[PDB]
Amino acid sequence: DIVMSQSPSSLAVSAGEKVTMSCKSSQSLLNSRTRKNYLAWYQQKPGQSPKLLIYWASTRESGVPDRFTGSGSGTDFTLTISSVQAEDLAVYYCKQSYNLYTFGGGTKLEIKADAAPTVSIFPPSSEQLTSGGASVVCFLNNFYPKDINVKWKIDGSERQNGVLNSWTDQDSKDSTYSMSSTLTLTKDEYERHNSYTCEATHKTSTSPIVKSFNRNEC
Amino acid sequence: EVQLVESGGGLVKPGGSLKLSCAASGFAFSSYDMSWVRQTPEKRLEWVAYISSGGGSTYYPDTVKGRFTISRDNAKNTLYLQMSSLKSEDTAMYYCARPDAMDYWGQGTSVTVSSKTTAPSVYPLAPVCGDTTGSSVTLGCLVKGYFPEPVTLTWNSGSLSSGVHTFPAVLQSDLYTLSSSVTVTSSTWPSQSITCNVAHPASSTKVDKKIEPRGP
Amino acid sequence: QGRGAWLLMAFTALALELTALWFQHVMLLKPSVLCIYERVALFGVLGAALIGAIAPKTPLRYVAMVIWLYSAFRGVQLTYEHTMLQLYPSPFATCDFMVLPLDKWVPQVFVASGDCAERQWDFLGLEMPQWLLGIFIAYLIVAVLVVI
Repeated sequence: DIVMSQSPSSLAVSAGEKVTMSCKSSQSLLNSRTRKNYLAWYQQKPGQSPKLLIYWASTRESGVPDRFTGSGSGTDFTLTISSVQAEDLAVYYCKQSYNLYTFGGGTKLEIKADAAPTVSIFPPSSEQLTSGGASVVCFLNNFYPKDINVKWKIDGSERQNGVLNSWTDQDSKDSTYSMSSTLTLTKDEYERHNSYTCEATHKTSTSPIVKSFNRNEC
Repeated sequence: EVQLVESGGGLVKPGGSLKLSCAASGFAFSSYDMSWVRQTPEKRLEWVAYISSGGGSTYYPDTVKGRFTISRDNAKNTLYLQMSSLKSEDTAMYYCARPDAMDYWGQGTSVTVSSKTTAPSVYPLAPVCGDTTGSSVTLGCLVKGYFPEPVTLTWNSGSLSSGVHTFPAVLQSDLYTLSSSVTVTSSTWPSQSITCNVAHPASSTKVDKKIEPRGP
Repeated sequence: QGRGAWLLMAFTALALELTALWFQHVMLLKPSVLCIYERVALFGVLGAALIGAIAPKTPLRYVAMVIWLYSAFRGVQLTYEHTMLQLYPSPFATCDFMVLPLDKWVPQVFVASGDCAERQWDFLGLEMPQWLLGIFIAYLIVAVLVVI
């Protein structure tokens, strides 16, 4: 078929800049009759259906801000977004519709000042326990940049086997990561100690933000 | 104004079968054409089927030609994709799209192809049992030991939507496990109720968990 | 509303529509393609005028109007998609057959062996495989207007 191939995989930019990623197709996309370049650009927000952005190659679609622009012609298309708002976190896909429908691989436009991670610890839930297991989690909301070494503490003695995380893909309104580590024990091994906590180390200052609780009551 | 809601598909075994319907609503249905796009686990985007306005012609990539069938019924306004001889390649999210250049896209039905469904366990996450009031109280919801992806976690029937994080399920063993934080003013919690709704489609599971404080 | 009036319209179309075969060759066009299916609309409407032509009076066979109406409209629907297929071509660059001819006299009036929408540049004043939408609108628009 035709092969669409975009470069680069990813772009960073500080909120309000010009970005011009590129889409190149294996086959020319021009008709003899009418300069009609039969390529579309679709933007797709994190966990959303793609949205139509530009068709034909140049022409924008109902409620596309002038800032997204489509240049290109033949085998060589380029999408250009001036004044990058925060709600422009997306992968941008090009599609050919000259002979069947093919897509590019995608270009992730992730946004670029730091902020302090906001930890909060959460004990097992009664029922989880009375159903034969015990899991302890703490969320690290609204931090930036990505890098954060979160360390669990059992009163002070620090074990690791069974501590599985996940970073949200960068927020679109506030444009900053999050995270969530889960320490997952057996029902009975949980009351081995009393005090529990977790710490960040995130580089707003490497003064490891701590948030704690202690078993007994809960 | 113009809507599409595809649905009806979770897990199916290799060689298997299963039919999805895009419930179309809010445009001159019988006049447009319809298409069926899936998105792979790599986040890749493959076009899958195309039916003409009046069900006349259909088209398919060679990769599903033979195994796939794009019907429509402008009586009941539905589009259909009837999947047969199911390859584990077919494993993807399934969008229903509209062309004039896909201008109104659905939302997806995830469809996975593999060989063991598992209803998700849903535990509510109440904060420290200490009365220690901060200011912006965050509560959680925890979802554990399920197959397959995805789930659908909603705070208060979709009404609690502003100020919540839902972290990418992980692949310990062959069960996925996923967490959910939601911040909110201390004024708006304990007094006012806040519950976690979880929907496993690939198993039919409408588990509701109300977030309770911590009595002894 | 007479033999002349009906014969003029039947002639004008047999003539205007037969010319279709002329110049085809120097034009460096040749392939009717879908057009054969549409050529039919000419004998559909001409058929009615030429058959009803017997005389649009004593003969009550006025039905000629409905069949004229039908073929004029039927022509628009098939020609329109053809017009659309240019100002809007489809993803199937490929041609059909990849997913009642014959006659004692000569098959010439109809043909399809050649190629697809390819070079076709026409360049003749203002195209022509689309002017036909207006011309059929005229017969249809004459037909609707007489029977309103």
